[PDB]
Amino acid sequence: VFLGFLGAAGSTMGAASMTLTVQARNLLSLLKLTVWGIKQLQARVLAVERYLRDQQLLGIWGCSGKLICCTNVPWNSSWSNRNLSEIWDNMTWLQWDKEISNYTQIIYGLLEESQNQQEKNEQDLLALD
Amino acid sequence: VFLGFLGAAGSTMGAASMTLTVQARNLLSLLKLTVWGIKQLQARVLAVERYLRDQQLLGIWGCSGKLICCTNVPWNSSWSNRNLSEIWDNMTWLQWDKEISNYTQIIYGLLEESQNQQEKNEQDLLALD
Amino acid sequence: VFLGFLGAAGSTMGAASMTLTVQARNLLSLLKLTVWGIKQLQARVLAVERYLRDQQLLGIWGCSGKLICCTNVPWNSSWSNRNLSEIWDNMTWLQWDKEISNYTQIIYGLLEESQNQQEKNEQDLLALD
Amino acid sequence: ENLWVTVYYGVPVWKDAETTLFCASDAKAYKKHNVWATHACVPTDPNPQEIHLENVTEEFNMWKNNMVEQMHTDIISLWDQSLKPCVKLTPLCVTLQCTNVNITDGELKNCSFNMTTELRDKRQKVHALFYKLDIVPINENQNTSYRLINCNTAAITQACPKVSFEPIPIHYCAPAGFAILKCKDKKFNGTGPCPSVSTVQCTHGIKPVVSTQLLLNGSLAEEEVMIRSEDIRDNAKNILVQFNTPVQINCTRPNNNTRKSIRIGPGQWFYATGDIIGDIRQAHCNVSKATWNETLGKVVKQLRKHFGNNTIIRFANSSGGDLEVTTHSFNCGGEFFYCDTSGLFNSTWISNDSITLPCRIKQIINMWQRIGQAMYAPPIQGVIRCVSNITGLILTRDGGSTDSTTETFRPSGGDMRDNWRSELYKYKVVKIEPLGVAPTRCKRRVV
Ligand SMILES: *[C@@H]1O[C@H](CO)[C@@H](O[C@@H]2O[C@H](CO)[C@@H](O[C@@H]3O[C@H](CO)[C@@H](O)[C@H](O)[C@@H]3O)[C@H](O)[C@H]2NC(C)=O)[C@H](O)[C@H]1NC(C)=O
Ligand SMILES: *[C@@H]1O[C@H](CO)[C@@H](O[C@@H]2O[C@H](CO)[C@@H](O)[C@H](O)[C@H]2NC(C)=O)[C@H](O)[C@H]1NC(C)=O
Ligand SMILES: *[C@@H]1O[C@H](CO)[C@@H](O[C@@H]2O[C@H](CO)[C@@H](O)[C@H](O)[C@H]2NC(C)=O)[C@H](O)[C@H]1NC(C)=O
Ligand SMILES: *[C@@H]1O[C@H](CO)[C@@H](O)[C@H](O)[C@H]1NC(C)=O
Ligand SMILES: *[C@@H]1O[C@H](CO)[C@@H](O)[C@H](O)[C@H]1NC(C)=O
Ligand SMILES: *[C@@H]1O[C@H](CO)[C@@H](O)[C@H](O)[C@H]1NC(C)=O
Ligand SMILES: *[C@@H]1O[C@H](CO)[C@@H](O)[C@H](O)[C@H]1NC(C)=O
Ligand SMILES: *[C@@H]1O[C@H](CO)[C@@H](O)[C@H](O)[C@H]1NC(C)=O
Ligand SMILES: *[C@@H]1O[C@H](CO)[C@@H](O)[C@H](O)[C@H]1NC(C)=O
Ligand SMILES: *[C@@H]1O[C@H](CO)[C@@H](O)[C@H](O)[C@H]1NC(C)=O
Ligand SMILES: *[C@@H]1O[C@H](CO)[C@@H](O)[C@H](O)[C@H]1NC(C)=O
Ligand SMILES: *[C@@H]1O[C@H](CO)[C@@H](O)[C@H](O)[C@H]1NC(C)=O
Ligand SMILES: *[C@@H]1O[C@H](CO)[C@@H](O)[C@H](O)[C@H]1NC(C)=O
Ligand SMILES: *[C@@H]1O[C@H](CO)[C@@H](O)[C@H](O)[C@H]1NC(C)=O
Ligand SMILES: *[C@@H]1O[C@H](CO)[C@@H](O)[C@H](O)[C@H]1NC(C)=O
Ligand SMILES: *[C@@H]1O[C@H](CO)[C@@H](O)[C@H](O)[C@H]1NC(C)=O
Ligand SMILES: *[C@@H]1O[C@H](CO)[C@@H](O)[C@H](O)[C@H]1NC(C)=O
Ligand SMILES: *[C@@H]1O[C@H](CO)[C@@H](O)[C@H](O)[C@H]1NC(C)=O
Ligand SMILES: *[C@@H]1O[C@H](CO)[C@@H](O)[C@H](O)[C@H]1NC(C)=O
Ligand SMILES: *[C@@H]1O[C@H](CO)[C@@H](O)[C@H](O)[C@H]1NC(C)=O
Repeated sequence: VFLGFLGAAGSTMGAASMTLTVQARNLLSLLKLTVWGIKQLQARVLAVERYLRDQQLLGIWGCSGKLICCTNVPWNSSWSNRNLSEIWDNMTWLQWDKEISNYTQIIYGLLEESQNQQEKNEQDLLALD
Repeated sequence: VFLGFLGAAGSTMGAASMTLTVQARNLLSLLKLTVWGIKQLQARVLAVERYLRDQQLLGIWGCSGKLICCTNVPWNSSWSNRNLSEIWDNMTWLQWDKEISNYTQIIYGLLEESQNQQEKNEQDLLALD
Repeated sequence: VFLGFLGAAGSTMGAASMTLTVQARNLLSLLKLTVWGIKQLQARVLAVERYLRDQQLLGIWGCSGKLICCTNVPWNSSWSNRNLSEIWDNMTWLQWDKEISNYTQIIYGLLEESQNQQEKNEQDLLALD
Repeated sequence: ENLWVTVYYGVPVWKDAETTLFCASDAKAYKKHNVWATHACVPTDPNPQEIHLENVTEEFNMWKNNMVEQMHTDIISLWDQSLKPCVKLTPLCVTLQCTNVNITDGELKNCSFNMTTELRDKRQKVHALFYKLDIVPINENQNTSYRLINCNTAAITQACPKVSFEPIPIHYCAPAGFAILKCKDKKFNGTGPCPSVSTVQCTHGIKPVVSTQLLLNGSLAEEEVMIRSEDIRDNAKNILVQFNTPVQINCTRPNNNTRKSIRIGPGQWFYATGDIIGDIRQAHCNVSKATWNETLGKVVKQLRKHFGNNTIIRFANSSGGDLEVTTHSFNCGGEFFYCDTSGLFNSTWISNDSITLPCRIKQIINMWQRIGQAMYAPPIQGVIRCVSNITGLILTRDGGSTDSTTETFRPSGGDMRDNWRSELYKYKVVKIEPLGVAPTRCKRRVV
C-alpha cells in the first residue's frame, strides 16, 4: 500500500517511518542564454546542492547507506519529555519537527562528535592488533 | 571542546585528528546576469566540484563512510623515516603535508590499486561459495 | 600493469574488470559571458550530473562504496544463454553491453526491488530485538 | 550454478553521443587578440595522451559528425564577437562620384564624397580608392555616381585593425565523462568500421582556414591520396579530395597600397585606401605546372577506382555560381583574394613554367551565408605575400544523360562545413557509461 511522495505527511511518526523509501526516490530525480535556460541551469545546481547537503550530514554521522540509523547520543529530557506512546502514536513528523526545531542545531553537533568523531579513533585502536 | 573551523591548524596531528567533523561541515555549504550572480553561480559549481573530487577518492579507497580509515598499504620508509612520536605528537598536518607532498601522488596510486582494486575481486571469489 | 584510460576496452570482461579504478578516476575530474565561458560552465554541471546519476543508482542497489557488488537477483536465462567461460573469456564489455542492452532496464528495475527494497525492512526487523 | 548479477563500476563501455566541446590553443605569447583564440582558450597540455585501443573496431561517419556542426557555429560566433566593438560603417553609404585611375583601354576607381566628421555640423569631402567589386552604379543610365555593394542589402562593420585573421591551430577537447576516438587507418574512407582505433582528449592542431575549391594549409593524407564522399554515385554531394604530396602556391599583391585614416566621428576611425605608390599590378598566384599536373594525375588514378578501370575524366572551370564559389577565395595578410581557377582545371584524361592564376581583391565580404552583416577589410599597408600549401580539393560532378562514356569534374564550394570535415573525419565523440551488470556465482553476505 503506497500513497506517494509525502503520502504519510499527516500520519503518525510510526506510520510515516515505514515508507521512507518513497520520499528518498523523488528527492534527486542558437543560444542557450534563454531566461528558461538560466532558470534550468540554476535549478539543476540548486537541486544537487540540497541533495549532497543531506548526504554530507549522513556521512559524518555514520549513516550513509541506511535509512533508519541508531546512534550513541542519549536523548536529553530538555528537548522533549513526551513518552514513546505519545510521540510515535500521537504526533506527526510536521508538528514534531516544529517542536525540536530549537534543539536540532545542538543535536547535530553532538550527533557527529559523540560517536563517529570518537568511533573512528576507537575502531582504529580496536583494530590496532 | 570545539575551537571552530581550522581551529586545530596549529595543533599536533594527534590532537587535530579528534576534530575531523569540524572541517567536514564547513567544507561544502529582471536578469541574473549581474557580475555578482555570475561569480556566485560559478562559486557554487566550483565548490561542489572540489567536494565530489575528495569523495571520489574515498570511493576508490574503500573509505566512503568513515573519517578515519585503515588500509592494506605498507608505509615505505622512503616517504618519511620519522616515528609515531615525532609525527603525531610534534608535527602539524601543515608541515606534514609539506613533507609528503613529493610522494602524495605515489601513495594515492598504491592506495587505489593495492587494496580496493584487489579486495573486491577477492571478495567476489571468497563470497563465490 | 596499467594501459591508460579505456585501455582494456578490447580485452575480455575478466581482464577488463580488474581495471575498474582506471575509468572511475577520469569520470568526474570584464564579462565572463564569452562563448567559451558559458560552454565551460554548462559542461562542468553536465559532468557532475552524469557522475551523481550513476552514484544514485548504486545507492538504491546498496553498492555505493564498492566497485564489485554482489546481489540477490537471480540471472534469468532469457537475458543470455552463454556460459561464464563464453562470457568472461570470449566477450568484451562492449559487445556484452550490446547483447543485454534490451534487458538493462528490466535488470535495473529488479536490482532495486529484489534486495535493498526488501533487505532494509528485514534489516530493521532482524535488528529489532 | 546459482548465478547472480553483479554491479561493475568503471567498465570500458561507451555510446555514441553529442556533447559540448570547448576550445584549446597552445601557449602562444605575442599584436594579439586574434578572433579564434579570443582572449582565453584552454592551454594545451605539454604532452597529449594518445592511448591506442587494441581489438577495438568502431564505426565512424564523417558526414553525420557533430564536431563539424559545433565547430561551424563556433567560428561564426567568434566572428561576430570580434566585430561588435569595432567601427560600424553605416554612415559610409553616401553617393560616391568616381573616376578611372591615365591609362588608355581598370579594376579600381578613385571616388570623392561628402563624409561626416568628429563634429555634427561640420562635413568633409575626402577622396579614396575602391575596388570595382565593392561598388555598384546607382543610375544604370549611367552617369558617374556609385554606391557600396552592401548599403542596399545589409549593414557593414569595419574590422578592427588590431585583430588578425591568421589561422592558428585549434584543439577541440572533450569534457569529463566523454572521450574522442581517433581512427588511425591509413586507407580509411568516409564511413565504415575502423580497425585501428585510439583515443585522445583533444584533437590535433586544426587551422581554421576559410577557403573555396582549394583546401589550403590542411592535413595531408598518408600513403595514397584519398577520395571521400557521402555518395560517390550522387552528383549533389561534394567530393572531398585529400592529397599526399603538398602542392605549392605563391600569391602576391604587387600593389603598394597606402592606409588613409580619416576620422568620421567621436572615436570612430575609418581606414580607406590611399593612392597606390608605384605601378598598378593586379594580384596573381603561381602554381608549378610540373607539380600540379603530377598531383592531378595522381588524383585521376584513384578516381578510376570508382568509375571504371578505363574511362574519360576531364576537368573544367566552375560553371555555376558567382562571386566566391567560382573563384579560389581565401584570406592572405588581411586582404581577401578571389583567384580564377580556370588554368588549373583545363585537362582531359584517357587510358620552371609555373601556372599563373589571376586574382581579384574585395573589401566588403559576405561569408557564411550571412544575410545582414557585411565586413569591411581595412587596407593592409605595404606589399602582401603569402605561401600556402594546397592539400585538398572540393569537386562536384556534372551528371546528365551520359552513358558512363565521359565524366567531368568541376570545383565548387557550396558550403563551409566541408572544410572542417577534411580535418574532423577521423574524430568521434562518445560518452562513457561505466555501469555494467554481469552474472557470477557470487551472493551478497547477509551477516
Ligand atoms: C598558410 O600558412 C602560411 C605559413 O607560412 C601562411 O603564410 C604566412 O602568413 C603569415 C601571416 O601572418 C605571414 O606573417 C606575416 O609576415 C609579414 C612579413 O613582413 C609581417 O609583416 C606580418 O606582421 C606577419 O608576421 C608569413 O610571412 C607568411 N609566410 C611566409 C613564408 O611569408 C599562409 O598565409 C597560410 N594560408 C592562409 C590562407 O592564410
Ligand atoms: C607545408 O609545406 C612545407 C614545406 O616545407 C612542409 O614543411 C615541412 O614538413 C616537415 C614534416 O614535419 C618538417 O620537418 C619541416 O620542418 C616542415 N617545414 C616547414 C617550413 O614547415 C609542410 O609539411 C607542409 N604542410 C602542410 C600542412 O601541407
Ligand atoms: C569559365 O570558362 C568559360 C569559357 O571560356 C568562360 O566564359 C567566357 O568568359 C569570358 C570572360 O572572361 C567571356 O568574354 C566569354 O564570352 C565567355 N564564354 C566563352 C569564351 O565561350 C568563363 O568566364 C569562365 N569562368 C566562369 C566562372 O565560368
Ligand atoms: C488519516 O486518518 C485516518 C483515520 O484516522 C487514518 O486511517 C489514515 O491513516 C490517516 N492518514 C494520514 C496520511 O494521516
Ligand atoms: C541536557 O540539556 C542541557 C540543555 O540543552 C545541556 O546543557 C546539557 O549539557 C544536556 N546534558 C546531557 C547529559 O546531555
Ligand atoms: C508518561 O505517561 C504517564 C502515564 O502512564 C504520565 O503520567 C507521564 O506524565 C508521561 N510522561 C510525560 C508526559 O513526560
Ligand atoms: C599551541 O601551543 C601551546 C603551547 O603551550 C599548546 O598548549 C597548545 O595545545 C597548542 N595548540 C592550540 C593552542 O591549539
Ligand atoms: C621503498 O621504495 C624504494 C624506492 O622505490 C624501493 O627501492 C624499496 O624497495 C621500497 N621499500 C618498501 C618496503 O616498499
Ligand atoms: C624518533 O625520532 C626522533 C627524531 O628523529 C628521535 O629523537 C627519537 O630517538 C626516535 N625514537 C623515539 C622512540 O622517539
Ligand atoms: C621536494 O622536492 C623539492 C624539489 O627538489 C625539494 O626542494 C624538497 O626538499 C622536496 N621535499 C621533500 C620532503 O622531499
Ligand atoms: C525468467 O523470466 C520469465 C518471464 O517472466 C519467468 O517465467 C521465469 O521464471 C524467469 N526465470 C528465472 C530463472 O528468473
Ligand atoms: C535488441 O535490441 C537491438 C537494438 O538494435 C535490436 O536490433 C534487436 O532486434 C533486439 N532484440 C530483441 C530480441 O528484442
Ligand atoms: C573605367 O574602366 C572600366 C574598366 O576598365 C570600364 O569598364 C569603364 O567603361 C571605364 N569608365 C568609363 C567612363 O568608360
Ligand atoms: C556635399 O558636397 C557638395 C559638393 O560636391 C556641396 O555642394 C554640398 O554642400 C556638400 N554637402 C554638405 C552637407 O556638406
Ligand atoms: C568504406 O569502407 C567500408 C568498409 O566496410 C565500405 O563498406 C564502404 O563502402 C567504403 N566507402 C567507400 C565510399 O568506399
Ligand atoms: C583622386 O581624386 C581626387 C579628387 O578628385 C584628386 O584630388 C586626387 O588627385 C586623385 N588621386 C588619385 C590617385 O586618383
Ligand atoms: C614560391 O616561393 C618559394 C620561396 O621563396 C620558392 O622557393 C618557390 O620556388 C616559389 N614558387 C613559385 C611557383 O614561385
Ligand atoms: C602531365 O603528366 C603526364 C604524365 O607525366 C603527361 O603524360 C602529360 O603530358 C602531362 N601534361 C601536362 C599538361 O604537363
Ligand atoms: C584494374 O584492373 C586490375 C586487373 O584486373 C585490377 O587489379 C585493378 O584493381 C583495377 N583498377 C581499377 C581502378 O579498376
Ligand atoms: C585550355 O587549354 C587549351 C589547350 O591547351 C587552350 O587552347 C585554352 O586556351 C586553355 N584555356 C585556358 C583558360 O587556359
